[PDB]
Amino acid sequence: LYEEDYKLALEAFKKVFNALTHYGAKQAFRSRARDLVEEIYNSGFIPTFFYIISKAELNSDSLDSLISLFSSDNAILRGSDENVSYSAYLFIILYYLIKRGIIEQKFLIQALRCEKTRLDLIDKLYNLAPIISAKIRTYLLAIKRLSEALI
Amino acid sequence: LVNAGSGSIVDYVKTVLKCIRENLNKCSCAEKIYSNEVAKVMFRVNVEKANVEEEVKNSLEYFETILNEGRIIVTPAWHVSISSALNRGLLVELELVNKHKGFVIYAGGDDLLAMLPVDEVLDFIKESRRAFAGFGTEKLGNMCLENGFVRINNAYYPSLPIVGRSYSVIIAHYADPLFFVINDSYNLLEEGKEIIRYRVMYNGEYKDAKKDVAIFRYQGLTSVIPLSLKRPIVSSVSDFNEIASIIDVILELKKRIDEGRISVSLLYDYEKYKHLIVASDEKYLTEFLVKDWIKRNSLRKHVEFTIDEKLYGVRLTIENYPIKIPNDLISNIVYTLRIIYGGEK
Amino acid sequence: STQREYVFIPITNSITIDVKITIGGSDHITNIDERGIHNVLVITGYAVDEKNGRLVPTLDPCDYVKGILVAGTPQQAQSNDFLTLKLPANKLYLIRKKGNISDDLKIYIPYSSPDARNSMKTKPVSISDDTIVNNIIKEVFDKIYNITQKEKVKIEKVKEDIKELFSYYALEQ
Amino acid sequence: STQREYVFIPITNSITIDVKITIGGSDHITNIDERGIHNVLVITGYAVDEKNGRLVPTLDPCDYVKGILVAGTPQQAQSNDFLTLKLPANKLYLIRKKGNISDDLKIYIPYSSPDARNSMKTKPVSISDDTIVNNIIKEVFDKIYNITQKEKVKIEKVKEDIKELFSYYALEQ
Amino acid sequence: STQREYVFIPITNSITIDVKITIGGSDHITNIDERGIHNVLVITGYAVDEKNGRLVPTLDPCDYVKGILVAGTPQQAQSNDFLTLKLPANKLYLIRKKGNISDDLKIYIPYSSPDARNSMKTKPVSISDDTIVNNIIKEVFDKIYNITQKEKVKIEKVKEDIKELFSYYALEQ
Ligand SMILES: [Mn+2]
Repeated sequence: LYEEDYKLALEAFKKVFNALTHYGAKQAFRSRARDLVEEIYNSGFIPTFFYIISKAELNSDSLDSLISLFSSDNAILRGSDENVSYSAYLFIILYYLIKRGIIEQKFLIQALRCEKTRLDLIDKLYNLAPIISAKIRTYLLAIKRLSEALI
Repeated sequence: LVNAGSGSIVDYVKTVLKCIRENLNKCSCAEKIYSNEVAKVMFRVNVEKANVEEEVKNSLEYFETILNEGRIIVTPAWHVSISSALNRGLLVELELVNKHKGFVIYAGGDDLLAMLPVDEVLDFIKESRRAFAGFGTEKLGNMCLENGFVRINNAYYPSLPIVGRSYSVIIAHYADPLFFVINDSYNLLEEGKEIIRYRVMYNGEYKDAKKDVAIFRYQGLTSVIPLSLKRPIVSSVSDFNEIASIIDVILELKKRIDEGRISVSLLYDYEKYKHLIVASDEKYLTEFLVKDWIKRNSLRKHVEFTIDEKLYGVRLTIENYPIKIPNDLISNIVYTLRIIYGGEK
Repeated sequence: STQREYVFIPITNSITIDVKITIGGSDHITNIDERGIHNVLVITGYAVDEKNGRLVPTLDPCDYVKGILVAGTPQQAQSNDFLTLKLPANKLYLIRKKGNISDDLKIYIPYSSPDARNSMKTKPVSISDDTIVNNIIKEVFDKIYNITQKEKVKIEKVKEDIKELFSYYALEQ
Repeated sequence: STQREYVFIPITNSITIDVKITIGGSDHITNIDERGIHNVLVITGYAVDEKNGRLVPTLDPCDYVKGILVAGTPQQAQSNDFLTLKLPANKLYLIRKKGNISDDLKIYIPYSSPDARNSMKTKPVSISDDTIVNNIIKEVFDKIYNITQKEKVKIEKVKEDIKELFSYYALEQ
Repeated sequence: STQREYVFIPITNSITIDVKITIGGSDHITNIDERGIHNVLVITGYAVDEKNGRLVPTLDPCDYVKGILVAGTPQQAQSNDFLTLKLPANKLYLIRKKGNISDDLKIYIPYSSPDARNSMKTKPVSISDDTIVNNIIKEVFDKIYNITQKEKVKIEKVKEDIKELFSYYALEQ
């Protein structure tokens, strides 16, 4: 079933290997992979999604060179504190969520474009936490493997 | 045709072909080439009569005959030259089988039917395939084989390097009925060798190939190992090491699991790596991935296997037969290892 | 270098008004060495206009006309209706080539316009009516090369190869 | 009707100013059918002069230069330096043949003065260094058939066709 | 009886400090004479032990070595572990006999010790790894003959001959 996921682990990626340059917050991505995956499948998708958004603000260059990876290629997400380099995993989750129709690019795009709607996006995710955690399982474990292989 | 005959005629011959090439009409073009002969026929005086007006026409008539029939026209010289190299290869594989403690039931030229222990079957297949092409390392009696020829004490006889040879190994219990064992071996060979296709590169372009496979079976486990990876299997001397270059990869991997450096879990672990290794189009990523699949199952400090990265993307297929076969060479390798090791049960 | 001349073997008597003096250099490419004519030359992609005999430039790979490289100069005022050229004898279509290779030839060959109004339907030609073979042996095989009918009366060894070898493409229109 | 003309294709410059009427009639003989350049013209005997680009012929049939045939009237003022030939296309040396034509045509080929005061030594100079096919694909591959850059994203295909197909003999003088 | 020195070519980068003056006679047995290398020396019953690359005397006729016979002296300090012998130049087994005949020749074979404790399972290994060819022509095929890479740039005629004619035996033990 999830055989297309192993290609999505690339066409979403587009780069998180030197767009995440300088080997600091780059080699921190293996931590993201392993720990976040383990915690999503022990704690939950919501307790982890909160923890992830807390490390990446709204309406800033984070959002700029996060949505820039929706219609562009060169997005050097550089910055030492994992806040532009923490939106890596956030974008990883969001690209899957949109390209698998779990949530629609209409609602998401229009939602992360004004403060009123981030609450509603987060509530929508809360309503789809089990579905998302079940589907994104293999797509994420693939990146936990891709890290310990390449990253 | 251009490449046969160094002499002074090769240029003449390729000019004849330039004539034939693009259907230049009957002798409506030979005026381009008869020159290249009539300038040369008059280098000698003892030539009695003049007969160069037609022989240049018969030459391109013959070359067009070949190129338009699509096959080299056979002559008795062709047949004796073939079926003598066939018996020479017979004499070579005879001493090859005896080297690996085998027992030759029958081995005539192309065919072979021998019983070997499951331990020296990969080694034997590698050696016998490379020798059938006429390329080896040791002397096999008095047939001292050398890179496409067979040197018998300074006499160079040719071999069959361009010919493909298939294999069909059956790992059978000593008590299995030989009737069904022989029938299944013959059937696997004659059937699988004509129904399975693997990704081969032809003039720098991936196509599909049919023959040169090694079909292992063990009571329900099957695996296919290509032995060509180039559809004209040999066109230079660089090709003679590509021959069965996967069987020595499987050998290297077998001599890591004996030494206890790699665990047999390596054979029960590749699946959770293939689903990612096949959807990939980046070489230097697949290399890391296989290194991690080997890293996770090694037992010593740091093993080194380094699959040759020309096996990645090799896609085996089938025309819907009851033979089940993984569609990638890297998984057929582990299935071949599972078969071999089941042979030591 | 030795300056030469080129004239062909047509089935018409358009050879006579082509040259002033038969000789004028030191030697020839074309020879007769008691085994018949040596060093015949053919040129590809052309043909004779048997009336006012010259060369027509075609582009058929089959087209070819056989002519003789004699030592001369065609009336000392041409190079406007005969072609002027220089070939280093490394690029000659020299049949029965037995004589020396001068390695630098300056040649005068007939060459004019094709008059591209009709289709140059050019066909082969054979030198039949052997009376004309004799007459042409009287034409050039004697006036250009004097050495005939003096050193050998045996023309019958050289009378048949003129019919055999000398064959070209004729416009016939 | 279809008065064709020839264009030679060496690696050299000064090929786009060869003519003024480029498209000419409705079509040409050559065509690119998204598989290969069909009906490619090669002449047996003509060779290009390195200065004042045109084809000067050499008697050796082994001398040859390739090109394609286009349909047009060169510059409205040439055909005084271009040999006009009238052939039925049965004598045409076309390579990479695809189909057939109306069986009656007329060609204007670039022919150059021979320059007899120098010998004719020709070497085969072929096409490579794809920067040299760039100014052929942009200049004289578009100008002949403006169909390019419209549906055929396969200019790489025709680039390789040129890479394997085209050569000539140069005088290098 | 001009003194020459036999040098061979294994895959190793080992033939560098062996002949200080790559000459010492008035000619060279070997010759690259427009067809490639010619007059190569072949010896039967030996094999090159690439580690400290030198020949080794065994008894097997399956084993042979090939190397270019050149002129020079054995490091002006050898004949302790090297070899020093003479030859009548007639009993020889030459590849492409095209060069001179000395009729009396003293040569020096780079030679190694038996070390009769390891069983010499010898394998045939001809030249591979084209880079070793291309830096061998730099290391040896330019220090023996200045004509190489000065008069001729056409080095391909020895390039393929390196792979075709130089085949030795590797002990790999
Ligand atoms: Mn059969």
